[PDB]
Amino acid sequence: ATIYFSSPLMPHNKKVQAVAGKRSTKKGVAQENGVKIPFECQDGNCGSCLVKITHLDGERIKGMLLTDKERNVLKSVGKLPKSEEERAAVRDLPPTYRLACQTIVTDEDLLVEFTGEPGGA
Amino acid sequence: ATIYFSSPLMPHNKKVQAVAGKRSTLLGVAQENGVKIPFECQDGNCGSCLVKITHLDGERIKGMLLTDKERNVLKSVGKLPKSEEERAAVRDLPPTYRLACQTIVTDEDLLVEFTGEPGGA
Amino acid sequence: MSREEVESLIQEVLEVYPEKARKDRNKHLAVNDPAVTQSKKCIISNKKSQPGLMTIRGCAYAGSKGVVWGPIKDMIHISHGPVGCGQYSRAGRRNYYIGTTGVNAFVTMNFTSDFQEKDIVFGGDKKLAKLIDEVETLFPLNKGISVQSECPIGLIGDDIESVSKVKGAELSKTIVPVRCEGFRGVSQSLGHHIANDAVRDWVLGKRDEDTTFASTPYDVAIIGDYNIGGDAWSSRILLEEMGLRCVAQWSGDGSISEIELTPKVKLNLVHCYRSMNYISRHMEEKYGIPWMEYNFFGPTKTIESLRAIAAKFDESIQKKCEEVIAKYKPEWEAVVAKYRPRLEGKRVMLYIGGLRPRHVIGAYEDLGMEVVGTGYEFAHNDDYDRTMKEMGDSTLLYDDVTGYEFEEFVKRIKPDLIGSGIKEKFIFQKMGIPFREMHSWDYSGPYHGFDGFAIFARDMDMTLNNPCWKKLQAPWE
Amino acid sequence: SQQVDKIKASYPLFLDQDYKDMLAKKRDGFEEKYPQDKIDEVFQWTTTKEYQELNFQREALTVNPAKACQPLGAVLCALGFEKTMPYVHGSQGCVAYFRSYFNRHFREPVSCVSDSMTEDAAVFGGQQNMKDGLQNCKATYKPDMIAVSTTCMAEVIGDDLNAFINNSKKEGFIPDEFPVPFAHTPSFVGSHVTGWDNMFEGIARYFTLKSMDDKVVGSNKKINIVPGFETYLGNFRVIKRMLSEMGVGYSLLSDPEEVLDTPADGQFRMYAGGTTQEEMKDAPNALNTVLLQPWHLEKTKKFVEGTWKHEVPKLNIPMGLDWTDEFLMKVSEISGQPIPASLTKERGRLVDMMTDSHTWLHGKRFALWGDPDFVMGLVKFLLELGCEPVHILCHNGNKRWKKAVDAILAASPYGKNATVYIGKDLWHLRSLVFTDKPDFMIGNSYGKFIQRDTLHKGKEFEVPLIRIGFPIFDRHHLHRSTTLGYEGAMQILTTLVNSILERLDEETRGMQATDYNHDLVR
Amino acid sequence: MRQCAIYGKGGIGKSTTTQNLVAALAEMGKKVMIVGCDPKADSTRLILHSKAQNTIMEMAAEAGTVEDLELEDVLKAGYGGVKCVESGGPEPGVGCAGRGVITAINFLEEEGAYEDDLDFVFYDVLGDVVCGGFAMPIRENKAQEIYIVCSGEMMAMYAANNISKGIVKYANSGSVRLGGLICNSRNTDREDELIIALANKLGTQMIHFVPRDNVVQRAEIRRMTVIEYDPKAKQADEYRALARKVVDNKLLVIPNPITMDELEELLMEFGIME
Amino acid sequence: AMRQCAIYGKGGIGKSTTTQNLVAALAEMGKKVMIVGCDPKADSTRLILHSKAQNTIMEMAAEAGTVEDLELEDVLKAGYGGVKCVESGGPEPGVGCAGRGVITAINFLEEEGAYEDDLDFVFYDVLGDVVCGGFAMPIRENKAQEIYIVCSGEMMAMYAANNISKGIVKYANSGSVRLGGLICNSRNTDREDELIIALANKLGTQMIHFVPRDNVVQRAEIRRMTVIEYDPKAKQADEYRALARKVVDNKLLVIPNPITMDELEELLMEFGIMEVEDES
Ligand SMILES: Nc1ncnc2c1ncn2[C@@H]1O[C@H](COP(=O)(O)OP(=O)(O)O)[C@@H](O)[C@H]1O
Ligand SMILES: Nc1ncnc2c1ncn2[C@@H]1O[C@H](COP(=O)(O)OP(=O)(O)O)[C@@H](O)[C@H]1O
Ligand code: ICS
Ligand code: CLF
Ligand code: SF4
Ligand code: FES
Ligand code: FES
Ligand SMILES: [Fe+3]
Ligand SMILES: [Mg+2]
Ligand SMILES: [Mg+2]
Repeated sequence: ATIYFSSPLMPHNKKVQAVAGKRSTKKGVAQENGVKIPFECQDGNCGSCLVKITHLDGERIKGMLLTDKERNVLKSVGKLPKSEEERAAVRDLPPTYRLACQTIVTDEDLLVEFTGEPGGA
Repeated sequence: ATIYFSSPLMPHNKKVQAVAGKRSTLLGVAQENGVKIPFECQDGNCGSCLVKITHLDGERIKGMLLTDKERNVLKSVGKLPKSEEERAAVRDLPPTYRLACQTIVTDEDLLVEFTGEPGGA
Repeated sequence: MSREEVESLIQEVLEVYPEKARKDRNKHLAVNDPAVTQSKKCIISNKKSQPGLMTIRGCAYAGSKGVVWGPIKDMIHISHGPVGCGQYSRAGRRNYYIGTTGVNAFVTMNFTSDFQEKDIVFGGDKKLAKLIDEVETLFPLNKGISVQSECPIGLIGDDIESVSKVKGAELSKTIVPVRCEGFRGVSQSLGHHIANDAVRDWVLGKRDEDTTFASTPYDVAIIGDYNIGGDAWSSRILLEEMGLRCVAQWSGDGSISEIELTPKVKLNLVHCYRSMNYISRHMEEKYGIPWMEYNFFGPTKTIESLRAIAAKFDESIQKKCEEVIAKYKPEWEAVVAKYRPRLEGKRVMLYIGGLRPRHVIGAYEDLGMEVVGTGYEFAHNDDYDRTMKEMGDSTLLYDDVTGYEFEEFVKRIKPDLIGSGIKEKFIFQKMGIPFREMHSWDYSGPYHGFDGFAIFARDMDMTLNNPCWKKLQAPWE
Repeated sequence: SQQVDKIKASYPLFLDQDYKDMLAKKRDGFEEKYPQDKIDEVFQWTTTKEYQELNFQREALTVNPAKACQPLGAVLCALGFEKTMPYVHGSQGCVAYFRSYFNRHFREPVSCVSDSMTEDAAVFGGQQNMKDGLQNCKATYKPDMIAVSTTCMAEVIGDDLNAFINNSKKEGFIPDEFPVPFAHTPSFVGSHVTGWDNMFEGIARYFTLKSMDDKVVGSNKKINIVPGFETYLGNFRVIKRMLSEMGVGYSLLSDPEEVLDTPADGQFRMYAGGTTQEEMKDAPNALNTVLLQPWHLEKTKKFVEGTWKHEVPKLNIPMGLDWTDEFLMKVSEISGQPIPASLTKERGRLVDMMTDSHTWLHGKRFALWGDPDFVMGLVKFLLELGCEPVHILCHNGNKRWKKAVDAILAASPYGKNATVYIGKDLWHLRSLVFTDKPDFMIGNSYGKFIQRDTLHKGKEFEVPLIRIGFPIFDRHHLHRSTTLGYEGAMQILTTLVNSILERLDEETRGMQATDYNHDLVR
Repeated sequence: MRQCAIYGKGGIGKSTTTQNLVAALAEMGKKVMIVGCDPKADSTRLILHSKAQNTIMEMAAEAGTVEDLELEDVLKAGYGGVKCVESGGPEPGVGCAGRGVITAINFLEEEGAYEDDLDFVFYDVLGDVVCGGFAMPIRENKAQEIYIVCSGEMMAMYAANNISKGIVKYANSGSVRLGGLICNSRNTDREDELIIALANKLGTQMIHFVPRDNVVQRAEIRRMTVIEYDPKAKQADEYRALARKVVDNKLLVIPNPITMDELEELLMEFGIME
Repeated sequence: AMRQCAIYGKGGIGKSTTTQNLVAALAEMGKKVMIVGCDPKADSTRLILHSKAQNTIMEMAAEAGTVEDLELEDVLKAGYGGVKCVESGGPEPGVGCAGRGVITAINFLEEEGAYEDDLDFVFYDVLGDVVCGGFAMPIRENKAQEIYIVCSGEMMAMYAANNISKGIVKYANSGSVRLGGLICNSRNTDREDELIIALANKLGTQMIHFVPRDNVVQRAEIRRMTVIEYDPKAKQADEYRALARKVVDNKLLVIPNPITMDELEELLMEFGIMEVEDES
């Protein structure tokens, strides 16, 4: 899995190679490579680790489970539209915005964008 | 070279492999792969092939030459800030917005975004 | 003096051109004002040359193969394409190296693909792989291969990157593809940039996961010194006498292992900003290695640079620096005492592509000479930012000067000496004006350090005060 | 450390003890150099015969070639016409390299321009470059004619010169009557001599194709001379002198000897002498046309035979005794002028020198490389001197040339040892001179390294180089030498015999060891 | 240094109304300049008297590029006070048609043609669609005041609604505001009070109501403004009245867009549409 | 040696006036210190540069292309003996995070290398009203080693002090951020000196010098200068110096003990600020 991190705080986009499916989440991949996504909780209830995910290989999109905990947090920061909530419930396809501490790396190429601010602006 | 094409007109982002430095430009790679960037001239003056290019591997950004014809068209479309013009003139670093018919593929990973509209909104 | 005279001279020189050429060339000629900090409003640089005006610029292939990659001695450099490009650049630049040519060093050799018509029509990738195989059996002691591409390589659409990857994986060899086609870029500067990018992307990050190298708090790396006539060796002896350890040399007398050992080094000493600022910035951003620009042209600049370098270490290095300065003081004092009275007051015009016009101004001023004209074929606006302070008021500044422009400027100004390349030497010698080659040092040198300052003073006195310059006119005429 | 009274340049300053210690420390610490014994073993391996079979086997890698590309010859040909600017359509690096090359060989200014084609022209072609460059050059340097060549970039692009120049004239960039001859000179075909041939044919066709109606062969009672790619001014001078002493009207077409040798008198002359446009226009009126270097003038021969209706004689290069005799005989037959007594006396003097130097020359082994006509003339002269050319190399020779040279070597007992190599470079020649040691090499400055290599094996394996050909960079003013004619033959003879004598003097100079043969009289 | 823009559907006399307006302002000691943003370059012919002013886009392509273009070659003062620039546009189907306006407006700032002697700057901008370089005055805050030239016909009122919608979008970003409505009359009934009804519902004001005349037809052949031809004409005084209210207009409002039915209901009551 | 400090508190209590006066005292003892204004309104460098509201990094990065193109000298000015001054600024109200400027400015200072070796103190003045966002970033990313909370006798300022101590203890394990003390700025209210002493004892920290109010502060502010320079011989000048000596001599950096809202109410009635409260 190839992950491209992107942020206005980062002078250059960083490209990393990651192992898919690890129990350590995208939060794990970011922390080994020194990517400063704000992580301000250990229970997954804040919105601080909100990131925007783009699947660069649009054909190789993997079905996943949107956990009820992540779904409610994404709604608490106004980052889960109703159409994307229905797509996850019916088609099991990931939404545009994810929580990095709750996102499992899949075997594809991803672009991860964050602003350095917690979810909810 | 890996190129990721992205557009709201495209249901899925398309990933292609391209040979770097070909006489055929980004317009060649797009046309061979069925990516519908609007091409409306053969002299490189219309500006309809405007695309937004993101270097995903920020460490692997290659120095290039911004020709006077592409530069002037980008000003006429308005997609050339004064800082990017100075960056290209002094550091030979590509601007964010490019003309696909005049863009030479380099040995890196690129994200190419277009709206299906000609340059100049 | 005579700033208005200089402006009028520029105006009357520009009259021969058509409207487009005149309008563009007006932006590239200036009268120096040392109070200016931003050159770009005053003068323009790094633009395309006007067609059919006899520019002195080269191509990106010259800036990459001939400048950056060529001096590396234990690597084999392949001129991919037709034969001319490799033939004309063979051993034309004096980058000094220690080795046995053809066995473990290959600097003065010409390896080429020698493209024919069928290569152009069908491609040269299979030929490239076969050539790589042939090189390894013929030269088993080479420590790496670089493929410098010429114009048809990019013009016909060959994939040298994939060939390099496959062959390097197969043979466990470092194969660096350089897309330095001559039509890319307006001058050699983009060749410098492309070569630096190739170094960064295929060479620099190889000894990243190893730590077997035993480092030292006094570790430095010389960056952008190509050992022209032995300059880098004089600079190295001056640095080592100061108490530092020089790990790398880019790229005169340079080795691939020295390039790979540059991440370990504590400090980067960059002699040429134009050709190797890119890799210095990359190393600073990645490995945290600071870098600084120094000048070893003439005693004043040499002492200033030595003190500035010593200021970056502890007090023992400063004491050793004072020791070195005290040791070398009488030598250059004697050199000045011998040669300054012969050279005092003479006026010199310069035209070298980047850094060096500004770099040698101090050495000339150390002998009582003054630089009326300074000029660059390929420098960017930052180089002009750096050179405006070092040039006197109301002096001429030129960028990408044409042959006609330079001839007219020299005719009006009438300097006592001109320093430029081989393509102007015989033009200005037939005009009765002494000329020194400022690229190759006229097959002399080195000019760096005090040892080089002695030779520089001797050479300037030799050429300027030569009897043949009074024999130019026939007695009956 | 320097002494102000005796200042030392790089040699021998870097032989000082401190510099030696510095270099040793650098090599030991950071270079990771191979063991010296390993380097010596690999060098000795490169000397041997199994290495020569590997070196001969290669079909792709070229190491140290002995040829240049076509636009160099095109520029040299264009320089031989009066008030003409060579113009190369393509990238500027080509022109910079051409000018540097010719500046280093001739030590003279070389004027040439490009249209500086870049990525813009790489994508959209270079027509605007052509228009702007033609107008700019005509306005700035004021030539009477502009001769257009092409680089490899233009040929791959497929930019065509005729349409570009016609559009330049039609759109008012240059006057419609301004002469702009052109030629296509791809660097991936042939070599520099091919470019010379292409440029000459382009100019001749430009000036003598649309008016053949009023041309009568022999009406001006002159003979056209086409020298070809020539880098010796003495050759132009000797051809002119030999034809002038014979009372023969002649027209030297594309002679650059004036612009390549201009006086230093306080002013710079961009143009000097050259073939006039009137001489080119009147060329088909000549009795005949002779080609001094036939083996790289083939398209020119086709044009002259099929358009000017000239019966071009089958002559070799006027090198040596026999071929100079044949050239003078053909000129006498064509022009109806007898050979004067001065030429007979000069030939007798050459024969006198040959008989005087014959004892040293007899049986010397020579390895030589160069352009086809020059190489074959040199081989012929070596055969006439009793010398043995054992290694004959021509990187830009074809199979017909090889057949002709083999036929030449067959008609003499001194060519039994001789073998002919085509398409081989100077690494092949290094292998040849290692495994089959000759007495001397004859070639350009690039052979100086081969000598170096031989000296590394030992003094008894050293093969000295003799500098005849192009380019010569490490010696001064050798471009004023004459290779053609009796004068050229005697200059070559003097060089050869004195090189042999100098080598013998160096070998027999050791006191009480070899100086019993250090003879005053030789 | 007030800069205004004339926006409206093509064929509603906007180019002539801007030129007669400009001619009306030149006499009263005011130096103004007209910038023609309409693709067809007929917006300065009555001032310059020229057959067809060479556009910036036209002469930039022939001279290589816009850098090789001189201001004295693009800016002609056919009338001494009045300055006329024609932006021009690309050929149909070749890129965005409004990109000629971006090049010309940027070129004029670069050369400083807005310096020290301009009282009014007028932009005659295509109003059929507001996008690309045509929306550039409103988007870039180039024209603070906007006047819409409309008509009794439904498409003109629809065009006026669209421009107001675009002004609202850029109200926060820029000072640009609707300055008023200009009603150009075709010989139909119940027009002036119809557009007054439109303005009253937009929160803006009517400025004037220029009626159709035959004096303008005589001026067309002359390639001259009515003011310079016949300053005693009833239309020529009408244009002075419209000009004088433009200078002395003070209220500039953020418009209120009008829906499809509400615009439609205005047409049905007046009988313009059944 | 690179002693990084931060000053927190409610908006409008006097953080900027206390910080600039403290910093002016430190330079008087020959200490090279730097002020980084992390307050959105960006007025924490008025009395050091004397000019005006200092140009912020947000404004300079916006007028230029981006942050890396912006110059270090352009935003980091020298005043009052060269004490370096920088202002983070903030984004447009209602757009993004109001603390985004703090995240941007600290990253720019680190990348350039403005944290040079010969600096003794670095002070951050940050609005403490909300802890979250870029205002918590100095605590979260270990930017500030010690924190001093300006507090008054008001209920809000006391509540804000408890909120900031809650932030410190959350990030105490991951970094060296600790509580240095509390500064009591006087509104001249009765029985506030002991109230802030009591709160500091409840929190488990000391109390830094208490600052009585006076109109000499406004006198130096209308001329745009620190009180210590405007009068060096005033008692407030020595009082600001006394606060600075205790800051340098401070060594009790503790992990606070945040108290419950009802405890704040109970401790307010015992000093007469809050009237005793009965549910019925
Ligand atoms: N005030 C007016 N009175 C009478 N006729 C007018 C008036 N204004 C414009 N016209 C006519 O309306 C037509 C539209 O003119 P023009 O401005 O060129 O079109 P557009 O509004 O599309 O630019 C012109 O032919 C002109 O004769
Ligand atoms: N020590 C003091 N004595 C008297 N007034 C003060 C003192 N410190 C600050 N002030 C006043 O309090 C007001 C607000 O203080 P300020 O420093 O702006 O608060 P903030 O902490 O929000 O920056 C200022 O107008 C100032 O005059
Ligand atoms: S590399 Fe460059 S043209 Fe920096 S291409 Fe050129 S041996 Fe010059 S002014 Mo020849 S940027 Fe070196 C140069 Fe300077 S070859 Fe030498 S002298 S200091
Ligand atoms: S700009 Fe540079 S030096 Fe020029 S070709 Fe291009 S890479 Fe090379 Fe070599 S072969 Fe001859 S000289 Fe050229 S025309 Fe074809
Ligand atoms: S994190 Fe705090 S400062 Fe940022 S937007 Fe949310 S409430 Fe505002
Ligand atoms: S760190 Fe709190 S939800 Fe991820
Ligand atoms: S297709 Fe017209 S500018 Fe690229
Ligand atoms: Fe000469
Ligand atoms: Mg109109
Ligand atoms: Mg404040």
